[PDB]
Amino acid sequence: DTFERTGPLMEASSYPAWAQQLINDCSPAKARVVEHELYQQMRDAKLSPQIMRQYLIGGWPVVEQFAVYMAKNLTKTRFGRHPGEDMARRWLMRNIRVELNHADYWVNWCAAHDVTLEDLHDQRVAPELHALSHWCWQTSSSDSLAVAMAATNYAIEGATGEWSAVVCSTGVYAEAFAEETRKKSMKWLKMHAQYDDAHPWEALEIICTLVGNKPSLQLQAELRQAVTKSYDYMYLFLERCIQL
Amino acid sequence: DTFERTGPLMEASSYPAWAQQLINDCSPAKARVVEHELYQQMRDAKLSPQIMRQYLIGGWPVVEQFAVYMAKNLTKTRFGRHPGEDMARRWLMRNIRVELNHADYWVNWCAAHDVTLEDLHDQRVAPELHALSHWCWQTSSSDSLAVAMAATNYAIEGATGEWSAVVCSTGVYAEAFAEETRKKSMKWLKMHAQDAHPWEALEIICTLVGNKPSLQLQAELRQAVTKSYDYMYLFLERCIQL
Amino acid sequence: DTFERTGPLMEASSYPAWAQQLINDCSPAKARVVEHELYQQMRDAKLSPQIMRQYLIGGWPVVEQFAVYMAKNLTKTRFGRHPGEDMARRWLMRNIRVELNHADYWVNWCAAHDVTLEDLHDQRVAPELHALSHWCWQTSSSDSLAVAMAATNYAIEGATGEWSAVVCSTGVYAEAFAEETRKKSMKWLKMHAQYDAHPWEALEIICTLVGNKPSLQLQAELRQAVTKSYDYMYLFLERCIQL
Amino acid sequence: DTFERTGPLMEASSYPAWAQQLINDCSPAKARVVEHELYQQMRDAKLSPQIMRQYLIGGWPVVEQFAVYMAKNLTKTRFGRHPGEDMARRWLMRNIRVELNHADYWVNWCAAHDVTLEDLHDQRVAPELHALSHWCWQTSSSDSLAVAMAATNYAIEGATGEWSAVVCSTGVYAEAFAEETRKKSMKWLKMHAQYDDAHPWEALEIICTLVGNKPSLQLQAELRQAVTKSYDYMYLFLERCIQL
Repeated sequence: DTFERTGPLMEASSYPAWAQQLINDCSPAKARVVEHELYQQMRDAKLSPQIMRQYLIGGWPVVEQFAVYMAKNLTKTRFGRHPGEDMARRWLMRNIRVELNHADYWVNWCAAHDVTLEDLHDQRVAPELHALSHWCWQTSSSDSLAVAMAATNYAIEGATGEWSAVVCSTGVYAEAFAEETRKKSMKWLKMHAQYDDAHPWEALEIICTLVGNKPSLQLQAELRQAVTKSYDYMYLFLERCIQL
Repeated sequence: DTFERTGPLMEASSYPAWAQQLINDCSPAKARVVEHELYQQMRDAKLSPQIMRQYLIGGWPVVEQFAVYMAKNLTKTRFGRHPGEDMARRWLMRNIRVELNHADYWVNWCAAHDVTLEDLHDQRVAPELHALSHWCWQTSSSDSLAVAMAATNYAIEGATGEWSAVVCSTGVYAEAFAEETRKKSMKWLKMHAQDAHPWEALEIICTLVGNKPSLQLQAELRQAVTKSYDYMYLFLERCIQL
Repeated sequence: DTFERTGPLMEASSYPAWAQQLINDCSPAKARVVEHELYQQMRDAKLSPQIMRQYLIGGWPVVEQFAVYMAKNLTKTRFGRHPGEDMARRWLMRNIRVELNHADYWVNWCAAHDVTLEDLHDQRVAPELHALSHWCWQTSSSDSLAVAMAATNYAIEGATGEWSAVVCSTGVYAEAFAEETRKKSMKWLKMHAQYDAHPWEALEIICTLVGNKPSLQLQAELRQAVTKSYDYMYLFLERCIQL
Repeated sequence: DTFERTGPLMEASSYPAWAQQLINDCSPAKARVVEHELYQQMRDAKLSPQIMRQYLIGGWPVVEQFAVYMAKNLTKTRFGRHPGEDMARRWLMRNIRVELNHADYWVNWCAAHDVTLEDLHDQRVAPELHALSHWCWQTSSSDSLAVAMAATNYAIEGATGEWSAVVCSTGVYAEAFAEETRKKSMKWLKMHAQYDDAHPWEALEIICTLVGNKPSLQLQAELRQAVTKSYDYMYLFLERCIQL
């Protein structure tokens, strides 16, 4: 049967029971990322420039290609075919524009840590760190619109908002930068920490409208595995950086 | 060598000599479309509802997928690789958002002529009319960024702006609609007549190819632009045959 | 419900009723192509070198990219997902190899009519003639495996076999070529006229994928895809003969 | 300038200096995979069924989609455009047919270790093991013909031939299976180990013909990074199975 949200957008209770189950099943994998030691050290301006460097260089591929993932998912949509598809169409068209200067913001954050655009092109980091980007590519290329959006717009942007909030929570990290260049350097983190917390809930609403209230157990497992894969690749990336 | 625009954006004289030559070479093919009898009849509210119906239904595939072409072209870009690529990246990201309600505007124009969304899905028109959309798909899928933009954002949107202006030029066509629904029905045409969009695309194409592109690339660019105009002309000829 | 062919491969009666209905519904569009004046003139070695030239140059894009259309279709398959998908997997992997020298054969046929490989690259022909290739591209890129194969492997290869047979039916066209270079020049036509199971295998794969009771909406897509391929062929022929 | 092979196909000395340099630079990464402890244990029929299970399930995605990677590469070719492109066109068309029963052979090997086709679909393994398949997808999708063949036909197949030979080298592993079903179970390994050791050399020749004798340092680095990434993801997969 068809899903239509009745309750408030940012309450798990407003979504179908299978979706609530998915949120609970994937919560430990999300926690591993959000509560990670790396972000706690970064927050407190105690994170080694060696780790910071690997983080900033390795993190670039997903940052650079985010709108390309979204553009690939948009090519899956058709007008007036399904209500979920029409929501996805509109939302992806709106949010591709939002990502406009995000790559430039990352380059600016990098510059504050003496990471050049040339460093971002060269990608002289452990291949392990590129796994998330390859996964984002494949899902947005070949998986269903719902599975693909669960993996990228829901899982990545959801976790990103939570850990960037952790990193900005004390103000210690920001105080470590010069007053004059602070705004420019902290821009990428401020956008993701001070951006509508509704964002992943909008994504989840679209996913549920696409799959409906009674999806197959096979589709449920595919959705659970896609979300978990994104969180797990994010955790493995963090673990690899902290190993240095 | 590298291209950098000096002169005003909407003057042919501001672009490399090969581009000016391309504009002159493709101008008769553009004229066949813009000066077409169909738009002159539509302008004067003298176009048969039979032709109008085929036009509205057949025209839907390019309208519906226009943002999908731009999305496909965006996937060809990478950050900080080339100045032309960085312009294309930004421009495509901005203009995908611009096409948000364009499909809804087309559905609204259709509704004024009793063409339903179901009619648009069914596509019970001559397959000839779908050729432009198939060309758009292929070029934006497999051709270089410059070539694909030359055929879509430059050729299609360029010609579209010119013929929609012709259609709106007298006010006769708008007066034919009911006062109550007039604004809603005329919206798609009004959005396209009211244009720097084709010129911005030329600038990107020129920054991508440079001042001295290969003769093979020049021919590919000329053929792509001509193919878009020619498919538009053949679409118009097919509609007027009914 | 699931489809399993019991009857002979090359009889319409061996397929589901909806498929038989599709064959009858698309037969007039196929006939326009196969029974076309161009092939009748070519068969009798009476076709103007001017038309022959446009034909050979314009026909190149679909010939050159036919295995690419298959390769794109193969990317839509997964192992052990569906019986129809497993048949498509195997069949496309086998038939991509079959198309190996087909482009070289076309270049050789072209040479006999003073059409160079440079001519094929330049594509100095009416843009109308490229419509089939653009359609093949889109359907093999974005349509479902069944719809895409119906438009390429079924409709194109099916019609191609029938009109190449018409062209070779008298022996007049072959006799027009020099004895010494005849075999090399006639190779592309020989490979499509003398080789007729390919479209049936494609029809079998399509019916196995969609089953015995496909939706009316899916049936209509299948019908439209097959008709579009035949109609673009017909328009290509009409454009050629106008010259 | 244009490359044309003069010397024997299976000698590094027959290829341009940059290609010889690439072979030497990627040899340690290839060695980590081929000389891996997992294959040595498997060869001697001493590998834990727990590890063997993860191996067989996790290895399935690249095996299942190998022909799809090649098919994607074939779509990048055009006839009579470049000599290297014409060689690639022919070679991919021939070798897609070769992969016909390879997935069925893997399913048969899996059956001998009580791994069902359902297990292969479910993929209830560590997400780390899927990284090679995601990389294979992305490269075959968005990288150049040369870079994607270097990563798949050259790197993956080249290493596969070498480690499958290691696994079959003693006969101990084969003797561990029942006489009656041995041929059916060992088929995937036997096909890869017995295959003309010249297949990656065929691929290396095409890559060299595509890029020429004087490719840019940027293209050389791209080729080196692609080959290394494939070997590294292979190594990480092996390390993950052996951890269990």
